[PDB]
Amino acid sequence: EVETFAFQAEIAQLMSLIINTFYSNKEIFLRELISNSSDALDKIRYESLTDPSKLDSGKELHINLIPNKQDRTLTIVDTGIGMTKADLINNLGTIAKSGTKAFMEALQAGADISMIGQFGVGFYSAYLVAEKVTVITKHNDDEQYAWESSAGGSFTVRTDTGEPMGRGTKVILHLKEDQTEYLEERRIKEIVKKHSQFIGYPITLFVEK
Ligand SMILES: Cc1ccc(F)cc1C(N)=O
Repeated sequence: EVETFAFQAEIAQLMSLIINTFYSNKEIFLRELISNSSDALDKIRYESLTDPSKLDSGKELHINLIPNKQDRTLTIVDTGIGMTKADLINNLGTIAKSGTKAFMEALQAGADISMIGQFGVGFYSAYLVAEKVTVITKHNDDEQYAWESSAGGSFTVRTDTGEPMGRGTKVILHLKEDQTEYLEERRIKEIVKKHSQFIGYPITLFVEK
């Protein structure tokens, strides 16, 4: 059972701008997704300070980067607070409408796309490198869900019957054919060292056979 939703017009406009604007510095998508994972990990950590049972779904707080050249996917996994179904539908827990408005004004006022994270909509930078994004998520207060979009104005939400996650979020980037450099170990290592060297959670880059 799959539900299909329209993006709000402003979010569709943001995604088309990200997809259609010529901009070579695409690597910042990974910084933005790792920063989102760090924010989600901070949230479950804070909740656990006064209620340790919040970590019954998993005590480890970490970020995994999983490249798969056979599937042409880069997956960013975190054990953060996750997202409810309502969060997913509401632009993946962001204030994306007002964030997009602030971002697009900054662009005609001298800012550039690499600054997207300052406006709370860094998730959508995934579409710099991905033709399709799948988000698997599990929040303590809801069931496991799969969000997915290939842009084009719509996204889907369904209950996820896949591998149980415990708690957190998995962002699966189905990479564009010409963006496979982001599956190479040395390229991922370089980006993490350049942009994410001070993230306060272990970032583990998985290797492939
Ligand atoms: C350069 C760029 C790419 C994508 C985007 F969404 C915005 C911009 C910008 N800085 O105007």
